[PDB]
Amino acid sequence: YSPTSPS
Amino acid sequence: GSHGMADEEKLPPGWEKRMSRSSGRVYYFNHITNASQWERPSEPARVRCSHLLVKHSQSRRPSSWRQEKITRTKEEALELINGYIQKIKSGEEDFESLASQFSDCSSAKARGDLGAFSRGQMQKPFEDASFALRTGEMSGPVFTDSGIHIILRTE
Repeated sequence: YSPTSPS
Repeated sequence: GSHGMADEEKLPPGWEKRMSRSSGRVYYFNHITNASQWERPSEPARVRCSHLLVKHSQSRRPSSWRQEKITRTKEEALELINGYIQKIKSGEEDFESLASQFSDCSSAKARGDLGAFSRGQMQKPFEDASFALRTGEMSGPVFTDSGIHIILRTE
């Protein structure tokens, strides 16, 4: 899981 | 950390620093709740949460079976989850409304509310994310055997 930037 | 780099942090348990592929700007990720935030972030006995569940199948039953209600893939489910997160963070949609509208959990009827619970009741990944969230905070995509969730701690 590669995380997504906050915005 | 290394001689040729700036030193750093705390990052309470569960947090780690990362970089935006887009802007090169640093951000923080919690690997328990899977939430991402720009601000450096820097447990309780019971918590109350609401959630939005998006189911997916990977089943592949024989021809004789009736068509299954859930036919989307995990990838498609994650895309829907990420879109909801973006709309909620952008203030475009309210968590409760989206939960009531799209959650595949029976709790959609109660605006996503699951009530107050303690450790030992919910599926571990869900439980760990819920207790790691601060009141009023939302998780990132959380995976359990039920599907993919977006969790909002309300208490």
